[PDB]
Amino acid sequence: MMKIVPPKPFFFEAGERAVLLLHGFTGNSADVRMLGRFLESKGYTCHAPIYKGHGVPPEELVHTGPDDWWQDVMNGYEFLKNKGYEKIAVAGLSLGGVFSLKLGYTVPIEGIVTMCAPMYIKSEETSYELVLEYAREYKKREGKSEEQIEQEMEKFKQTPMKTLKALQELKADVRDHLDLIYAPTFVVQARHDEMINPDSANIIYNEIESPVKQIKWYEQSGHVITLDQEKDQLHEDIYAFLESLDWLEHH
Repeated sequence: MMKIVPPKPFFFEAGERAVLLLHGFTGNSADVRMLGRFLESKGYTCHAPIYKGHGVPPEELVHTGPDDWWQDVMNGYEFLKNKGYEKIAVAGLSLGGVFSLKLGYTVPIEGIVTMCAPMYIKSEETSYELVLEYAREYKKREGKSEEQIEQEMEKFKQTPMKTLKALQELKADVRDHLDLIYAPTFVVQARHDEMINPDSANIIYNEIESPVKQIKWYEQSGHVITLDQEKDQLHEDIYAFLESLDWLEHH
């Protein structure tokens, strides 16, 4: 057995334009680091928080939920503010996508990128499976026997996972609020998404009130689009998106 080293946030100082980067459920800042590195090379400052309960034992994760994770997201926004960045765009993977939309109708936001954010029901069973997968993998890495993983997996299944329905509640609430969003928005969806109902992206695209909005479909990617094989195209598209936004204080 072995302690597992938890993941850290990152802050890539470059220029006067700022982007908050938000990761997926059970993931961490690694989900968005390559995009961070790319945007930094184009002169964009980048902060990526970690949600509470993430990158730690699965028993610790199910003591957390979106009220906690929302607090890390808001803390990330405030972090860039306090370092002096006035205009902040936001870009999120999946769950990070949902928090980016939520940020859209809560605080001043230059632009939103939502990557494969769920809005329907496939999310509910695959979030459960994802949690089991993280758990087995974390248990393995810490070097536990198969029989001890099987024991601790059965116990994990039979103990409260209320975070899974809190997630569904977040999803519904953000969705019920989509028509409050006016900020320019880029919807990004993987065609062959086995984690969410991908029509979710039509939902987001259609129901926001943003005058400026775009949707792109990615035909060769799975759910985790930032780490899949079309990511370099995604880098470009997100960059072009940010370059098309305002970023200037008007008289």
